[PDB]
Amino acid sequence: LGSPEFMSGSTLLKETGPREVFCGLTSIVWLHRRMPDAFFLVVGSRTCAHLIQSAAGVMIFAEPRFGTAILEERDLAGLADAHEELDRVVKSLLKRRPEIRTLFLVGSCPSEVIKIDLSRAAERLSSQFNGQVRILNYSGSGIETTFTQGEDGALKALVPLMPSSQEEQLLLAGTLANPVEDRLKTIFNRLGIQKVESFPPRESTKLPAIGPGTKVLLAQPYLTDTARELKDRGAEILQAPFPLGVEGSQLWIEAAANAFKIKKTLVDATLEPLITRAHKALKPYVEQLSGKKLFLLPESQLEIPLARFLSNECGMKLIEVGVPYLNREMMGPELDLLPQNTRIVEGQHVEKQLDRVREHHPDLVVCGMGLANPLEAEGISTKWSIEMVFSPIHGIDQASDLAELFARPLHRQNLLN
Amino acid sequence: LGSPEFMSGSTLLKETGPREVFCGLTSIVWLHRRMPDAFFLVVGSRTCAHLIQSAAGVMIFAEPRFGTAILEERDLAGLADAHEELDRVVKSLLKRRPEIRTLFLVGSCPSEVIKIDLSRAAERLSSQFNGQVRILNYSGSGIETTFTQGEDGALKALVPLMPSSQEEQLLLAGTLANPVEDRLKTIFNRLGIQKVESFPPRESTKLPAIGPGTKVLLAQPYLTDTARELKDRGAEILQAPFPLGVEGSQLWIEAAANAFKIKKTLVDATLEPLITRAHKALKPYVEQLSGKKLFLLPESQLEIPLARFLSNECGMKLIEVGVPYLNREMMGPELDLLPQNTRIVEGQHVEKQLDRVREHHPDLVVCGMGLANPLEAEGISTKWSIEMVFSPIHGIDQASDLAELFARPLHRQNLLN
Amino acid sequence: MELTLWTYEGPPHIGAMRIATSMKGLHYVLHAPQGDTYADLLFTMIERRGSRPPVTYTTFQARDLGGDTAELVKGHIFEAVERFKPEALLVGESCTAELIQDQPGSLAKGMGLNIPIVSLELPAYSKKENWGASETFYQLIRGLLKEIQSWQEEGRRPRVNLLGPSLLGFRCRDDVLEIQKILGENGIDINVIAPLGASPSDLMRLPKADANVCLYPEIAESTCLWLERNFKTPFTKVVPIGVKATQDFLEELYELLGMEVSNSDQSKLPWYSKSVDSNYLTGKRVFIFGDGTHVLAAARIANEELGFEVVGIGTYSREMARKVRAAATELGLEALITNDYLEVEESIKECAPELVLGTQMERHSAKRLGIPCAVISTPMHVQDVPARYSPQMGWEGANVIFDDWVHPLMMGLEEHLIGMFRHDFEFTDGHQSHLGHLIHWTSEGESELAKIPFFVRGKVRRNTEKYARQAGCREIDGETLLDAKAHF
Amino acid sequence: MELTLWTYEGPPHIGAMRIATSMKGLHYVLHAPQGDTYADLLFTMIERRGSRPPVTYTTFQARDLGGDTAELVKGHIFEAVERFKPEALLVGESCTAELIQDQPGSLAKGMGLNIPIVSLELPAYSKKENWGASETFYQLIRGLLKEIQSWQEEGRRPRVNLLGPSLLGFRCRDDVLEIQKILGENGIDINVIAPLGASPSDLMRLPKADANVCLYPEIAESTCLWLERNFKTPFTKVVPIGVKATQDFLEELYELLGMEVSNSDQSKLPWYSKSVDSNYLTGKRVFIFGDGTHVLAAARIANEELGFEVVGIGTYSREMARKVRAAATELGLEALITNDYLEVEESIKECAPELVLGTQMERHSAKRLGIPCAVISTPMHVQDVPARYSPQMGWEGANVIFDDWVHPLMMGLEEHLIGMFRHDFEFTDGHQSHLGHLIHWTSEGESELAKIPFFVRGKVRRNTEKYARQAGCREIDGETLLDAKAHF
Ligand code: PMR
Ligand code: PMR
Ligand code: SF4
Ligand code: SF4
Ligand SMILES: [K+]
Ligand SMILES: [K+]
Repeated sequence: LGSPEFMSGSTLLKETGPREVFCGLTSIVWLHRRMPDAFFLVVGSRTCAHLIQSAAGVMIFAEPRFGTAILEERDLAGLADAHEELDRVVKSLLKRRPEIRTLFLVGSCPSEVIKIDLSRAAERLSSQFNGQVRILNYSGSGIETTFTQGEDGALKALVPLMPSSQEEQLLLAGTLANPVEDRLKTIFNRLGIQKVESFPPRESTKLPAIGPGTKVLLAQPYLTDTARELKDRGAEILQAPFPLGVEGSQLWIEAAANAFKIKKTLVDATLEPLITRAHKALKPYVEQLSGKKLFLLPESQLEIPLARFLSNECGMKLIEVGVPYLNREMMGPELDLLPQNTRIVEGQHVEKQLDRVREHHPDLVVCGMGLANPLEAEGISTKWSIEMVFSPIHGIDQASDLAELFARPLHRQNLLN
Repeated sequence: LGSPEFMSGSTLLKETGPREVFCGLTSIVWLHRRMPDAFFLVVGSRTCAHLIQSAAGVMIFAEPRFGTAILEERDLAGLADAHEELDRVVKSLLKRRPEIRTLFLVGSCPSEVIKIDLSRAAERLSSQFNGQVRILNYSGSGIETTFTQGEDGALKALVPLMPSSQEEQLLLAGTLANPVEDRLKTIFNRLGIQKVESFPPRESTKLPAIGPGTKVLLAQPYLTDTARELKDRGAEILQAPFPLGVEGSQLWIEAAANAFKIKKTLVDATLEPLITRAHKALKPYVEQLSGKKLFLLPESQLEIPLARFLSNECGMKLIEVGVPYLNREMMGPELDLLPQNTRIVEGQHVEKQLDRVREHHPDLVVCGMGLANPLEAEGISTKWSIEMVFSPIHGIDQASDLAELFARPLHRQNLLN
Repeated sequence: MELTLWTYEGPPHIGAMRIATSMKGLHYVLHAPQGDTYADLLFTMIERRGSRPPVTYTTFQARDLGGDTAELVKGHIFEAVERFKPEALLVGESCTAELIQDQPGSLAKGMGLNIPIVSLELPAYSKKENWGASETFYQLIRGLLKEIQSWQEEGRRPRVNLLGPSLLGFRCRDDVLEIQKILGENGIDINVIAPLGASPSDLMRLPKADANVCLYPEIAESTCLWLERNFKTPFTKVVPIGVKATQDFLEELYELLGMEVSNSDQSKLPWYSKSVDSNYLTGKRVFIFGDGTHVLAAARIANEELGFEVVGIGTYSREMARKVRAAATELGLEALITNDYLEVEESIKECAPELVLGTQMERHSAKRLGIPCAVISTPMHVQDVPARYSPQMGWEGANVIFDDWVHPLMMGLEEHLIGMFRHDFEFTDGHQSHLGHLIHWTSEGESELAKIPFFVRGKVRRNTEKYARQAGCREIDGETLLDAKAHF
Repeated sequence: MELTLWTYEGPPHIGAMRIATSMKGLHYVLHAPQGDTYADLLFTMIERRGSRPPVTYTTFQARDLGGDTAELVKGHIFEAVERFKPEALLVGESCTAELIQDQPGSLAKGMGLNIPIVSLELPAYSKKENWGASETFYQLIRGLLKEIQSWQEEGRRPRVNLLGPSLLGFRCRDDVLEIQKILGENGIDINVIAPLGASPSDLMRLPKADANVCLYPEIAESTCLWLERNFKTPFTKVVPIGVKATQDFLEELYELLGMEVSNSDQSKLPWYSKSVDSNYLTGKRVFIFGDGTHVLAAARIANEELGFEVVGIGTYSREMARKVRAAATELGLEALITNDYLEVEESIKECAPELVLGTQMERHSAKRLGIPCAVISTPMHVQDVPARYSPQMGWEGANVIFDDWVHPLMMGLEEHLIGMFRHDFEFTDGHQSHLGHLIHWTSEGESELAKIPFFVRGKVRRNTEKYARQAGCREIDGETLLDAKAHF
């Protein structure tokens, strides 16, 4: 921990040391299901291969959806041409899965350290097919990306393939659950916004068009590069907090309505029943969560909006809000909503951070699954952090469900004892 | 054992005493699958109910295919009208399974002892619907029927419902496996017999017509009453051995060809390739089975044809051939094929019969599952008798499969030791 | 008459046969028609035993009804005693024999046999299997012992009888092993295990125990009560299925024996259920059914040890009714007391649970309704008489219970992914890959209903319709479904 | 490069981590990039452990590559030793760290630490997990003991070491328990169990044993060989998985100890497999795959104890290749030695077995091919680390094996009924209700092919096409299918 900085009444610290997070390769676990017509081929080692199947291999696959081109000794010794090897591997893969429409060559620590030019390989491979299979590249390496940053890489790679258009369009960027996607679209249509599309899409071949006149709402806080690339193609990136809970979702929706100049009386008549019902639904969880001390370890960059929601709407007390990365301009609107004197730590020293957890003994510690069960054995209740990336947590109507995710382990603690 | 009788060089004995066989109710286990559009409602006790589900309840049923109307104290005390009760029960059953096309009221020991007139109930119920559900009756009681005799009851009940016609027709009576049914039909069509139908059918509503000009081949040895009833409606009951193995199947097929006056050169040109291939297929099983001493306990009335096949075609030595019932006129052709001096026992004293098994110590004892495992523990190899009723054993082409059923437990004995 | 698609219990003579076969040196002459010998297969196939049941059936036919069926049973009694030479003889009737009333039991006592004779009076048209077994077990012991603190003074370890376990009982083979193991580690010896493994001679030693352990009340409660009245032997009433239940059972038995002082972590269930991969188990809706003992046990486990929400509960054991009703009341439910399979199926359908913990018969209704199921009680079939060690009782029993009751449920990651993405070509709605297998609703209303992730969709549809009725709502739409959710 | 949809083993450092975590008092400094800490979840989630692995990762980022990554690992070595104070220290690299070559191991030995230091040289691009674990286990013991008959004379019970068991090993938790139990009943004590549960101090006691028991050769064969060369300690080579194998193992160990004289019925598998409901198991076609030890074990069980016909066999353990080839030769097969999942899938597809006995990865191919599957070996996931007692070894292990390997198969009555009647509305082709879930062929030829009852239809189609090629046959018809059957 170094000298503190101060922004929006809140404290920003930075810590260096041992980290316990996922590399960006793990983005495949959710991305392969958002876009089933895509395949994710990692170029790396057996470690990378082992990572993905230790994650997703608990499920049984009739058809493979991901894989690893494992670097061999000859590759490292430069005795085999990397580009010839990639071509041969991609060749025999499309034999086993001839229905692949989009192939992602995902960079790893090994491929990025020795700098295999996967991007050019992707270009050349795309050329050799071009009517059938699109081949793209993004890095999911641990040395470069943390967890959800992998999605930022994947979406950024799709951006150049988005059709060019100057049409009216509200673009929702970031992985949404299917029913959440449909719900937000329905609401947006009630406001008079007829063109609402999602990025990423459900099919890799059907990318939304982009250009000037496209307003972009960022549903996920980890789309730094994707947002920048969307802006480079003419789209306007709306600034707003993230659609978590009533407060965040309301302002997020208002941002788009303001940009489309929708009359305030209409957006109020539309959002009012949703908000009132949400406040009603939230009550039993607030009862469970109010006054509870919360401590979040860095994982996904969801920690700041989650902390904002759990304190403002559920009445939890924040001990420490850890993030693996902090885009201050992007978290701007979110930092303004946070309660005063919030302690935010960018980076991590897991051992020292653990000491801070142990000395405080929080009511609920949001942490990874490398620390969850060990903390439980120490009599410290946890909420495994990964769940929020795999749950329908966005929108006014999902506020109570989001709160339930944190109320659940506390509730279970009571039931069992 | 009383004084012996002598027929076709073979010895016929009769034994009285404790029996170990199934009652005719057990016919439901195979009949409900031969005719899926039929339901089998037993009128009896909890014992009858327990019997059927202990048999078929190892399988999981989304939709019930059988059941029991369990007699209550009020029924026995005559305080409730049996006919009103039956009507109410059948009513609420057709509520749960409204797709039933044919309902079998199956008589049991309790219903037959106190003589509930199920037959009239079946008639009256049939009247009250008559466009939708057919309701019939047969007895499966232990006091009256043994095992496969239940099918004889069921088929006899369908006979009056068979359409009346004087058309050319070869009727195959008795449960055949679907592929066996199709195979025999294909062969019969090669001989020039264009009209070949099966009784029972695959759908209870689609019964074959009957009358003069109908030649009936009996595929099963336990259709004494059904054959008699078929004859009462004008059909000719062909006499022949039963289509087990090459010998039995050949003569069985020849019987129909002779009745239809098919030229012998045609039936020879058709059966020759089938017979030659069968002799080839039988060889490894004959090697396993030749010289082995066989002992069959009464179960199904299949024992005589099985013994005939296993001795004549597989070279087994017969110690004792037990049958629960012996229709001598019907087994006539079969008794002529049996090797001289075959010891056939009608009826049973299970304890004394067990002593005869133990004193001989046969290589293979065909017995029920109440004796199978206990005999195995005594170091006596068994072949569970029920299997032949649930296997495709009929026809020239199924000879090797039939032999395999008896070679299998002996083969396993070797593999395990 | 009573329409019965599936019967939860057999007739009472099966219970009698279960006693005779579980024991040694006890033969059973059963007056019954030809065909009732199917019962042998319960022991030779389901229990997979390498010996014939000690049962002699008279197996009368229709032709015998025109003759002397009474002489028929007398001959079989002679033969059975001569051939098998048992320590004691059970004589009884089947349902059909009960009609012709040959009084075979009293007949046996007038035949000059010099061994104890138990004449069984089992009403096949009023009572069932478990009552039959309990009655038989009771009469045999009452007959053997009728004519007829300390361990501290003797300087020996406390010794208890294990009463209840039997063939065709649920996992009795291993429950006995587990409990015997646990008692020995607690310094408590075993005196007599009965009926399973006991001879009539062993039953004579029953008063020699310091306390009676009633593992299966459906079979042995009447006996423990009789032993208490006549020999002052106290008996445990806590059945040790579940971690907490095993602890209570240990504390109870210690009191009856007068000892002082069972730790929780001796089972692995507490940690497994506490671990984070069990977080999503919280509030999963479960229906429970079976015999009284196993239902009561399962109820506490589901509610206090696993974190499930019990949404339905019942038993077919009418003798256990008041206890199941008390347990149901604590759970805020009304107990379903019935032997009617169609009523059970209906109750499951109505509360639409995510998991059914029932008998072999509940697999039928769960299959039709597409609900994950697990067997916790008889009636059972061969799958539930496994080769491996499979107790339900004690520390290890709770381990088996955790694995088996969680197994049918969709696993964590897959369940989350199906809630997120519904448009897959392989991982579709209701798919569970770990099993290795490939008044008016508006169009707007059903769309929000399809959003609901499968197994909980049933309750959602019910609650929304209940909500719509509970208000002035007509039809249903996407908003009223969200209204119903916030309402409950 | 090597296309890898599924990897049968992890990189070698996972094997090293398995040793350090299975042990106590042994820490592990791993030079690795940020993100490799996923390995912790193998122990906290799959093994469900309530403690962090004794592993300190340097977790370097891209920004660190512009700096002193060597100083980075030196700092973490200092911190780890100071904070955790272990008896001994493992120092090694991950695949990525192996590229930058910071020599962290030799660095550790130059930092003035006063505890034993094992410098791990694991080639992540040439070797895999099991080699990693075996190498780590070997170097640690070689390092600890380098500087350095009787039981009859001492008047004590023979004592053996159990070498091999580890976390992320297959059912090691219960295999150890079962074998330890069996040895004690045979009058044989346990000296040191390693690596699982052992400290570096315990490893010092390894020469004190009368014999070494090598339960998992993939992990402990190199060590037993080293212990034999240096301390004259003999070691068993028969792995006791299966009834016959356990018997041979007992006879072998007795010889090495010099004892005299294990009965077969101590397991229930022999009776269950001998009983009549196992008759139809004879000749069921099975494919076998996994690590060397479990494949060899499964092969004998399937062939000599269950009566299956092994139609395919292979391993990913290349160090076990010659033994799997010898076993395959006895079975009249060619062994598939590969780590290529696509090759395994292809081999299964080609021989079309009725049952697959493989790893977690074989479930993938069995699902796609619709073949009943069971896991017999790592790689595994959480389902195969159950709460209940689940050994594969010894008498009870064979019991578990019988239940689990027979379970995926369609049951007797249902299989017979589907061969008889194919026109049902519920019990259709390929349906298994006990799982509770609802060159040119002529038109004449395929009709006879559909007659074939499912799971054996695959082999029938192959054999008929092979038959048609083997002769002058063109097309295929109903008769040539029957000809092919009689031909084979
Ligand atoms: C690569 C290491 C690893 C291991 C050993 C597990 C085990 C495991 N992961 Mg998983 N998991 C790993 C990785 C990941 N998981 C991930 C996600 C995930 C979810 C949503 C879930 C889950 C689960 C598990 C579980 C519990 C078993 C299960 O229900 O799947 C194990 C053992 C499961 C759970 O209950 O977590 C608490 C669940 O809901 N994992 C992700 C997201 C990219 C990664 C990288
Ligand atoms: C009613 C008593 C009873 C019991 C306890 C069993 C158990 C059993 N019956 Mg079944 N079976 C019973 C009755 C019947 N069985 C019958 C048929 C049958 C067949 C074809 C088969 C079978 C089987 C069984 C089995 C073995 C488990 C199984 O695979 O189903 C048990 C425990 C099974 C087997 O392997 O038998 C050796 C098999 O192929 N039964 C029939 C024919 C009408 C009856 C009445
Ligand atoms: S990309 Fe890097 S951090 Fe991720 S699995 Fe591969 S080596 Fe490990
Ligand atoms: S019909 Fe008779 S023999 Fe059959 S189960 Fe009923 S009482 Fe028993
Ligand atoms: K009743
Ligand atoms: K390889």
